[PDB]
Amino acid sequence: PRTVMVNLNIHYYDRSTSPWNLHRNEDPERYPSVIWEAKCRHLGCINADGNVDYHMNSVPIQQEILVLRREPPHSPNSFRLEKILVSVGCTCVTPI
Amino acid sequence: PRTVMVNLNIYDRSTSPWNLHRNEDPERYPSVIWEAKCRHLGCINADGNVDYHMNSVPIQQEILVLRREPPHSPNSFRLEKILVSVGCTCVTP
Ligand SMILES: C[C@H]1NC(=O)[C@H](Cc2ccc(NC(=O)[C@@H](NC(=O)Cc3ccccc3)C3CCCCC3)cc2)NC(=O)CC2(CCCC2)CC(=O)N[C@H](C(=O)O)CCCCNC1=O
Repeated sequence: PRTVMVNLNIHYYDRSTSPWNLHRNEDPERYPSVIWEAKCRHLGCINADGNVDYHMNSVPIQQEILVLRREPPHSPNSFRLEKILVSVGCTCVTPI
Repeated sequence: PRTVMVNLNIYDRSTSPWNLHRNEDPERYPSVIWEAKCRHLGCINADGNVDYHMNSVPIQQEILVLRREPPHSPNSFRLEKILVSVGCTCVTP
């Protein structure tokens, strides 16, 4: 394995045609504990007229992203990096 | 001040489409970060052309990153916080 020391002390989108809100997920077995991800606010995208148009799709932009899982489980001071997927926002796409 | 141990062993149809810019810092983990850059200023018509009645804007986000301490160090870092462009959405002015 590849062990390193890390020190833990450290160093508007409403206009969108595919707007979104944030939802909460807590896991006290990883850092950061509490993660907010984007859930699209509608299924279609917004018109110049201001109506939802279901011939277009709001879809979540899914990013790959690293976190620390306690290893062993329930450890204050030792971890691995795990790779997870997280919604950072939504964009409007042309369907199939 | 508090030190821990870490094992390092782990679309294109958008009206506001984006690209990939590469960002590489030898003093960083990870050293390779792929940022987003919007391809256009405006967004894509039903006609498949670009009109400037809407705007393409990046989605900025704060992330944590490993900065070598001391510098040039193979096995010792501290957390550092940066902005990164992580996608592009179409927005109304
Ligand atoms: C929007 C919402 N915030 C969230 O939910 C998101 C969730 C998030 C989770 C994980 C990450 N991953 C990383 O950064 C990791 N990097 C990478 O993968 C590197 C990378 C980059 C690009 C491409 C590939 C890979 C690092 C890797 C090393 C281990 C640590 C994590 C990012 C975001 N961000 C927060 O919580 C804020 C942060 C995390 C970013 C800096 C500060 C934690 C904090 O100090 N949060 C503050 C706190 O604790 O008080 C503020 C909390 C309230 C605000 N929260 C909110 O409103």
